[PDB]
Amino acid sequence: PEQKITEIEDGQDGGVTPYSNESGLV
Amino acid sequence: PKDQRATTPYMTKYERARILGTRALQISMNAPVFVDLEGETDPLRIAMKELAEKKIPLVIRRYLPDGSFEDWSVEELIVDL
Amino acid sequence: MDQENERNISRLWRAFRTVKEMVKDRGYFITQEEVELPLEDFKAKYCDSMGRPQRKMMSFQANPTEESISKFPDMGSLWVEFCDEPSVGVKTMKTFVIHIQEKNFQTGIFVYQNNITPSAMKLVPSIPPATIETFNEAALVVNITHHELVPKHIRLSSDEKRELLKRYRLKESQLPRIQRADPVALYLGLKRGEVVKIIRKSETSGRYASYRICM
DNA sequence: GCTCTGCTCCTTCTCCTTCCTCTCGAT
DNA sequence: GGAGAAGGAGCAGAGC
RNA sequence: AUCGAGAGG
Repeated sequence: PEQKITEIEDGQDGGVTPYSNESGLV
Repeated sequence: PKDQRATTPYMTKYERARILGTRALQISMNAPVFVDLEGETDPLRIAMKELAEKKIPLVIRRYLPDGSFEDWSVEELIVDL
Repeated sequence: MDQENERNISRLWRAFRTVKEMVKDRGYFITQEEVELPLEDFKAKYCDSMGRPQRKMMSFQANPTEESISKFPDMGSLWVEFCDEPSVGVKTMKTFVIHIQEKNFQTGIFVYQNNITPSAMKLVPSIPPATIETFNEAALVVNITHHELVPKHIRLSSDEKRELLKRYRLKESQLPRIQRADPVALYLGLKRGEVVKIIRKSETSGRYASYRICM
């Protein structure tokens, strides 16, 4: 949401897999 | 399926325990906290505050005996207990 | 017991009654007064004037009720007969088998007087699709389904079975099992793959339904 | 009628194990 | 110690 | 390193 701290910059480009612990701190 | 989820709408003590544990871990790994740290430094206590405010960004995949599953979000689940 | 010692006849009478109850429970048109036949009436109707239970006369035909048919469309007619000869030999077994073949009965029940030889036992399942069930008069003296420890067993239809397995995401092998040789399974005449709904009274809830599949 | 072809009805055999902890004193 | 598994043995029936 | 013995709970 407006809480930018909840959004991962890498995730924006598909660099983070939200359902994988391999990505880590999602 | 999205609808017709037959499992409870309440969060179980096992789900709660792991949610707090995994979130507290992230917090201890210096992950961003989504609630105000009102003098809170203990990852677990911090996580419990987020739980109370339903700010914990997680989804519980409930596996059913036959291999199928129902996805429930933390916000959807009723944190009674 | 002796003809004088009618106890033997009354044991036969009991068995007769329990057969009527069994056949009734199987879904065949048996009336309540048909089941509730008095000993003296049993004697009057079946027992020879010399005090000799005319066992041959105890045979009868049963016909599935309309309701039973609507639930089990393929349910055919039933022939019930008691063996006149103490020890069942193939010469009498075949005779019984022939009767079914000639009359085209879907199933038949053959009751042992005392015992049966293997020469007959091997014949009992030799006429598919017809099924022959057998019981011993001694075993039939008391209907075990009235015992306090025995709960109501309901034979489910193939549609009810299908819906059950679908509903609980079950495979046939994941149901609780009952052996086809189980007294009750024999009473119901369960065939491998049939599922029985069992309704029990409990202490944690009023009653509890449980399903069990015939092996 | 009499051995025969099956049994099923017995007797006569092989197999296994709270937890956990401490020390010494031998090879 | 009390199973269970493998084996010898002793009779109802049954075909020639 | 095994092996037995003595104990404790």
